[PDB]
Amino acid sequence: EDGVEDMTQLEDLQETTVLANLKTRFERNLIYTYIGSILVSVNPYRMFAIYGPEQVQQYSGRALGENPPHLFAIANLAFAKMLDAKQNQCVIISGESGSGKTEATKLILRCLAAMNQRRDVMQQIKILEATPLLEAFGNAKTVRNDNSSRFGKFVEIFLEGGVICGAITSQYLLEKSRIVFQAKNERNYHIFYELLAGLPAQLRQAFSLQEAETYYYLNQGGNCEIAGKSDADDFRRLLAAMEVLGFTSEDQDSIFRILASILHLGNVYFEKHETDAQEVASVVSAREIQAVAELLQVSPEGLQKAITFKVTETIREKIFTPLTVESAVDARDAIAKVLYALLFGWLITRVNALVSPKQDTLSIAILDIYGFEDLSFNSFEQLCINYANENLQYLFNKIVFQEEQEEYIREQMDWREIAFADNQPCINLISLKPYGILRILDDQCCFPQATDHTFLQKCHYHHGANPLYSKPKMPLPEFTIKHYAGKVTYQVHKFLDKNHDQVRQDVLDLFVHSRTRVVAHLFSSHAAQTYKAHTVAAKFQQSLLDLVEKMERCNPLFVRCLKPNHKKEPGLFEPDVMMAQLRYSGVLETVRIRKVRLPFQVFIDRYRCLVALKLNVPADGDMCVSLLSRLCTVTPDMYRVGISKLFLKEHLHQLLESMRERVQNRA
Amino acid sequence: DETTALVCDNGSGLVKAGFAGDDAPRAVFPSIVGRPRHQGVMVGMGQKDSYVGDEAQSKRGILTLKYPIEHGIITNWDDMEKIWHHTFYNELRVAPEEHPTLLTEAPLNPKANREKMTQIMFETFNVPAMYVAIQAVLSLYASGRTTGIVLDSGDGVTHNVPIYEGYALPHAIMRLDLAGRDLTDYLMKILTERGYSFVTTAEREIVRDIKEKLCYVALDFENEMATAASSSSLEKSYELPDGQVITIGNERFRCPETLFQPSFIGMESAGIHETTYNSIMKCDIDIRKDLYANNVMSGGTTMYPGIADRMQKEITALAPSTMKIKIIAPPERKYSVWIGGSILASLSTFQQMWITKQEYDEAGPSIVHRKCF
Amino acid sequence: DETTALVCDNGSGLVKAGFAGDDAPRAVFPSIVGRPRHQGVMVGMGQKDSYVGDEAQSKRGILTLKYPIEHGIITNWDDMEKIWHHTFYNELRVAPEEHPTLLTEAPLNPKANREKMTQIMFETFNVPAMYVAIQAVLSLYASGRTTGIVLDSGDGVTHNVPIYEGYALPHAIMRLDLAGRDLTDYLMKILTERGYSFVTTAEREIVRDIKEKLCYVALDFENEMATAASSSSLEKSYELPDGQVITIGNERFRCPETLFQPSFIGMESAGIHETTYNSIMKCDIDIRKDLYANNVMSGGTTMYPGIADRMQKEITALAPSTMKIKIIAPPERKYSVWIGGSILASLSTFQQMWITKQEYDEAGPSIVHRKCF
Amino acid sequence: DETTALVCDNGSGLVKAGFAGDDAPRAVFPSIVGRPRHQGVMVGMGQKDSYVGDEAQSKRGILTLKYPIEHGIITNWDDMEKIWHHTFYNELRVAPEEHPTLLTEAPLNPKANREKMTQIMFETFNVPAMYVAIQAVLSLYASGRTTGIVLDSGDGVTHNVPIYEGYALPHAIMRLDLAGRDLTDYLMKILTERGYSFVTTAEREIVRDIKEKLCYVALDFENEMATAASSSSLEKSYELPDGQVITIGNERFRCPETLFQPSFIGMESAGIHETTYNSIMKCDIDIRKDLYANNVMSGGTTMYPGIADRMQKEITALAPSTMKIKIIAPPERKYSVWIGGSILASLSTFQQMWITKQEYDEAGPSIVHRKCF
Ligand SMILES: Nc1ncnc2c1ncn2[C@@H]1O[C@H](COP(=O)(O)OP(=O)(O)O)[C@@H](O)[C@H]1O
Ligand SMILES: Nc1ncnc2c1ncn2[C@@H]1O[C@H](COP(=O)(O)OP(=O)(O)O)[C@@H](O)[C@H]1O
Ligand SMILES: Nc1ncnc2c1ncn2[C@@H]1O[C@H](COP(=O)(O)OP(=O)(O)O)[C@@H](O)[C@H]1O
Ligand SMILES: [Mg+2]
Ligand SMILES: [Mg+2]
Ligand SMILES: [Mg+2]
Repeated sequence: EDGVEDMTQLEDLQETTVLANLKTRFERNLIYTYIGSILVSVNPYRMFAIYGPEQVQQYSGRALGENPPHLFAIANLAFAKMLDAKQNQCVIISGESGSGKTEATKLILRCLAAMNQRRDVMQQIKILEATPLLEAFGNAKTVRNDNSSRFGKFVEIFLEGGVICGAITSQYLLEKSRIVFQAKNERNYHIFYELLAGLPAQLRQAFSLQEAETYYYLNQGGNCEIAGKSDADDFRRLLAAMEVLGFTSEDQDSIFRILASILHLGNVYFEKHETDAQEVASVVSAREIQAVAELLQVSPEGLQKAITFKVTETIREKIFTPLTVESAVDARDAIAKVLYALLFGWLITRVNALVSPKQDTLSIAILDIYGFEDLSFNSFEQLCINYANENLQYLFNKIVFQEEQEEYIREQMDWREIAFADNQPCINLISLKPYGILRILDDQCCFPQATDHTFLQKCHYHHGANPLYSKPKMPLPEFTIKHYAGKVTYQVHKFLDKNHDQVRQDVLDLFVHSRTRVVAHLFSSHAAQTYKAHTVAAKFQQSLLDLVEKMERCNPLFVRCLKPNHKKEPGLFEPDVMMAQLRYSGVLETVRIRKVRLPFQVFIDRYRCLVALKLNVPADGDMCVSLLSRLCTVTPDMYRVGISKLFLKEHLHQLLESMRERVQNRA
Repeated sequence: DETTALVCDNGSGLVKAGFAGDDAPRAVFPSIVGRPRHQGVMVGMGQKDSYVGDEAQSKRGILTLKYPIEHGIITNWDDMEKIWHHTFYNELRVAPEEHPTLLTEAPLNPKANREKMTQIMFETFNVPAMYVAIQAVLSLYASGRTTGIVLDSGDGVTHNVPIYEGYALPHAIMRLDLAGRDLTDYLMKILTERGYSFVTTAEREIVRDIKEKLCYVALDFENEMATAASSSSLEKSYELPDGQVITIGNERFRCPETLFQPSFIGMESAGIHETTYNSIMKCDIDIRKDLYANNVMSGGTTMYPGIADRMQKEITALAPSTMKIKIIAPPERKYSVWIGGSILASLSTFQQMWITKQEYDEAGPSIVHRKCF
Repeated sequence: DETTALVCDNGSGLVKAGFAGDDAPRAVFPSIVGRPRHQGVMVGMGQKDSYVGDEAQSKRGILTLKYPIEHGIITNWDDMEKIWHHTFYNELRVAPEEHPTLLTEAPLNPKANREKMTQIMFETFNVPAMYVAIQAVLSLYASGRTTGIVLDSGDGVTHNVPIYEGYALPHAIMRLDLAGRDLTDYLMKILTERGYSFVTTAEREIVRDIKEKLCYVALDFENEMATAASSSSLEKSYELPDGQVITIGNERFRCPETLFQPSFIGMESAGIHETTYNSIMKCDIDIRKDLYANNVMSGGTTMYPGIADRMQKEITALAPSTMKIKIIAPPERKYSVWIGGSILASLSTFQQMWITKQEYDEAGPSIVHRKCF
Repeated sequence: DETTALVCDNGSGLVKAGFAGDDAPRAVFPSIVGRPRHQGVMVGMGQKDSYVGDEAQSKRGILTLKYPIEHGIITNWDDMEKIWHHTFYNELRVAPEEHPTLLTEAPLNPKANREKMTQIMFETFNVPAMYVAIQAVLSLYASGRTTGIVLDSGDGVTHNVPIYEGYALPHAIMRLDLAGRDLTDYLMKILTERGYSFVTTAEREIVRDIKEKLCYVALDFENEMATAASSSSLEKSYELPDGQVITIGNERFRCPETLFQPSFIGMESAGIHETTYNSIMKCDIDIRKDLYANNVMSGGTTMYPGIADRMQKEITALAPSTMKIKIIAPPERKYSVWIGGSILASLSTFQQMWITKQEYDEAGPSIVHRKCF
């Protein structure tokens, strides 16, 4: 009974105190803790009783009092808020990969399905079977994790007075640059390797596929095999899931054709041929171009022109302008990225249509979002990741400050306006329209002779006076941004090459007039839906804005999954790892926002020996608190007094401790 | 918030308009205003007092066609307003009072032209912002370079602008009042030698079409003339609107020759090659080598077949043999000014260079002289 | 503990920087700061307000080049700070706050120059220690001698320092404000006789390159002039950056002749040979014989072909025939000051001669007058 | 016996010729040669292939005018011979084979120019004697002084020559290739801002007349510009040859401002005031006080109203307040070089300084380098 559940009730909340309480809870096999209404879950790498109907009925409704912390408390709290406000709510499960967000989402899905409908569980069966497809199409091996989700899964459970209707799955913040570029010791998405490993032989002969080491889009990492993963078994399980999800053989064949077309398009090279006034890129071998055309049922000459030419087309003429080698490379990569994005969108749309709902009056949203990323070598993808995490931390801080204001109002006090410095300056530093870092990057992507060095110089010039922005001393190609989780250094090496994602109308027109129905349908839908977003950063910002716009019509609930040890040892813990996880998860932002509360009895009973010898007053209250206050000659503006709590402790705590130790120095 | 800027490259002969960020102009039409010159006899037919653009060329045979711009200077300020109104409303189908507008102008025009464009934009069309750019800088923007000398040639003027690493040398800027319109007039004059008479303004358009379709630049003039005189293999036929067929021989390459020999039309100026060489030689000795290899050609008058070959030959003859001469003539150089303006107007850093309505209200029409260039 | 000292031989024309113990300077670049003098027209191009070193010569044709040092005196104290910052951070890639720095200065400079260098080193760059040395002593250190008279000639000043067995005679120290920069100016002046006009500061660099590549010292001036006038076998060609070819004849040896006849540039001073002889004759009669055979030449201006032969001839003509005259001109005399500074800064016994930060804090910037020399 | 010498001050723009001992030049006419550029259709009209001087300006509208001299260097040696023949025969009506001739030249010209003038005088016109003088020395001769610094400015070059008690300091002689012709070109360029187009060489003369009649030098540039912008009291009208009337405002004082700010025409050089101060500071410290009070201005470009006041103001700002600054601008300074040459050529002691025909025959054209200056 030494541990505590809610750290909000504590009188002195410091990083050391939070770490000590968390490790005390973890040593007693108590995983879940409370920060106000914010849950914290440490992954134990061990099977724990986080299930069972008896837990469901124990947490059913408001009959428990939330004395023990659990995810079922978050679930039934969201349900109660929905039934009270007649409005939707969302639960945001953040944290690093492998920290336990996935099974947290599955347990939430099971709990809601058990407590809402309790008559039919077909919705949860239909939405669980789509998980392997999304995991295969949206995860990749990084230098920090062997299976990391590179996107944000948005599952929306629709409810009608306790009746579970169909669910809608959505994707957000997908990493577009991983399809064509991978760093050292990391791979592409798992789907390509699974396809190349577990495909039947005659399919491979029909698609002219080979081992993954030959392809340029996969061999960049240098380690195409994961030690501890079986690609064939996962690929067969994916086939089983598609068969369960109604995907016929023709649809699977079309998907494999599209993926093989992307892989073959990744293997096209160009040569610098000499023209009368320029250098023109020409395809080395036409075998790959013809293979892509055959797999996609498009014209080979049309594809070669869409790769090696630029079209300026007005009403009365159409001019073809030859491209350079770099421009052709960018065009090919943009085509590959748009093909992959359209395929993923089609898969998710079909999955949603399979379990399509009927009405739309109430809904519960579950977001499985990746968290802060601070590696050794740090680049554009992690910059976008940290920008998204900053925008989520904005809402996290808003919720924390709302809880602080509610605590201040609930106590019988004259509620003052509490100061609070949000992380808006970081968001403005990264993506403000005039001179934001991403805006400078977008401008440099069309400027005549821009390179990475010029972009770095522009950033240094425009943000040299920003307190959050920091320059290296020596002329190193990097810059440092002071995030909420600390200083992060970004290495500008291929920022311009990773941002070129422009697809012109000629490519869309070529792909619409295909001899296969699915590709033509996808590109017709894309053309109908399509916009001044010609770069990866602009599309990422638009997607993040859409995600945020989907998430102000509700009061979010946050679940922060942590990691006790990088070796996945069930029980071993480290203090530095806990500090790093607390910094990255934004838990310490609550401590930063707090700066300080103490019951009136505690200091009266403690510091009674500072003014008098032994002042044991029999009647306690606010009057004796004020007496002990101005007997110490302290200005009333630096502290506040109420009934018992909310006694501000900015600097009086230090001087009180100093006076206490001075008094105790003699005896 | 997301107010897309408008790029309007109103030249002497063509209007090139569109939205910033696009790859091509949305509206391209002749910069003419026509008025009836005959007698209307049917009741209700003849209620239109003006035709602008393509509708002025559909009715070409009953109208008097007039150009509001000669040699890059707007001389008729009501026809220009009509053309701008047409561009904004009937062509782009956009409301100008909610879109910043980017306009272009020749480097060495009178200041009253720029001030009047600013006043018309801010008082008649009520645009929220404005900027006036130089066409050669936009040509470099479209060409993807920061160093080079640009030879822009529309149909009003021909000018040279040498730029090095984004720095312009204003003292080396040249200007010629010899361009496509003078070529059309000279072709009209020399077509009378075979008995073809084109007099009215409606036949000027036919002569312009003949010049666009058949004329070319000869690599060397004297041997080309000797070949044309000694045979008949250089003759081509053209069909007039009413079915008559005309034939032209040496007039095919004699018309564009006035770009290199302005003496044909009675001008004392030097050819475009000598003008470019003189502009290069007015720059620093450390800039000349880079400029020699970055000769960027822009405009519709540079679209003649074989013009780049002769420009390279002439510059090589003039410049020392040590230097390397390159003539950059992209296939889309007819729209390079508009493409560069579209690239420039879409930049996020450019949003601080607009002339806002408040600045105009504070400083009068003279703000454009210090805000632009 | 193992804090390697920095040796910075910042001359009037070149900066020679490196680490103590090395055999050659790590960074050698011109001591110039350039600023744009033209109009920037492209958005984003023109955000740099200064260019230092080699990047100031890459952009030579749009910049105004200025030297922070004339005749060994720092006249611009902000450009000098820019140059030192460049040297420490962009060139050597080292943090100055953890490396002792050794600097050089001409023997007879104003004291404010040395005090200001001390203040800048100890307050702006926060070096832990400092020393200011005399360039001729470092030349002797590099030459491996303790006795000899040094004729150092960079492009700011020319000075003579006679040293015997490690003891300097300060009363015999000479100084001339005639060096490479004056030679460049005189060559620029006399190149106008053939019609070549070099005016701007960017053409000063071209003239300097011409002087370095083609100029030489004649053994005897009058017969050399007679030979050059009576034939054309002494003429050489030079190619300008834009391809033009210039030819120079007697200007090849007339330019370095002003070192022995300062009257060509309107100075009343004596030649370098007479200055060296006068400096020798101001020493003790028992020192002269050893000095006559230890004439050490240092600096870039001493790199002309045939300069040592003429110096020996002139000194032999002046000195008595009994003495033996030796002119020591090592092939690496362009870096002798830096080599000597590197040798001196790496000595273990020298660690007690640094000006530490504590001594500066105690005694102000005037500590350098008693700690150094 | 009594063979009167001829003084020919052939400048870049004007020829000033006459007889020694006279008080004014006998013949003054432009130094131009014109050739027809149109087609002659009448029989017998068009038999003249060249027009020199005033007859080239009477026929200005059908001729191409060319100058044989730019920046004080004769670039066309046949047009120069035509001009000299005109001067000797049609203007002075004298036979050159019996009169010594005195010619002038800029201080820092190429030697080939002087040698070629000597050869032409001694071989084509068969003069009995010859001398080539420096124009600033003749300006001092005309001013009646032996000590002073001369700022001569024609329309080719601007040079400074400091002379003290009849002794010249050649190392302090300055030279600028910025003069009246560049002012005419800059005025032609800036006249396009009001819509006035002057292109041909015949309109260059009209622009030159406008510059001579209306342009002036402002005492201070910024407040003058503010006054011109805030009112319309500084505008004057000019009538063109065909009756059209033009009006110019701030262009009246913006044109001569390039003498003090050469950056307007894209030159890195310093103004005439800073050039004069630099030339003074290159002289001995005991000469500067006398030079400060003897600033002699000569040439046609120094004829602007208010130029002397601004020169005095600028020199006073530059020079120490202790010194007394005097600018000597005689009303006849447009002919001071010729007056000084006439005074010098009439001296009896000067008869021993001529280059006789025998000396030329003995020593070739190179005698002029040792006989003159
Ligand atoms: N293919 C062509 N060949 C020759 N001349 C052309 C061609 N295309 C256009 N032109 C000429 O160029 C002129 C228009 O070019 P443009 O650059 O649009 O002028 P502006 O910019 O002044 O409107 C017209 O006179 C037209 O006749
Ligand atoms: N090979 C050479 N021949 C003639 N002059 C040279 C040569 N090398 C360098 N110089 C001249 O010497 C001067 C630079 O010498 P340096 O000793 O580096 O000067 P400082 O020490 O004052 O910087 C320059 O003016 C340069 O022109
Ligand atoms: N009153 C004047 N005001 C301004 N400029 C003048 C005046 N008189 C002559 N000039 C200019 O001076 C130049 C001619 O002066 P001059 O000394 O005769 O030249 P040069 O000696 O080189 O022939 C011409 O360019 C002319 O325009
Ligand atoms: Mg145009
Ligand atoms: Mg030196
Ligand atoms: Mg003169």
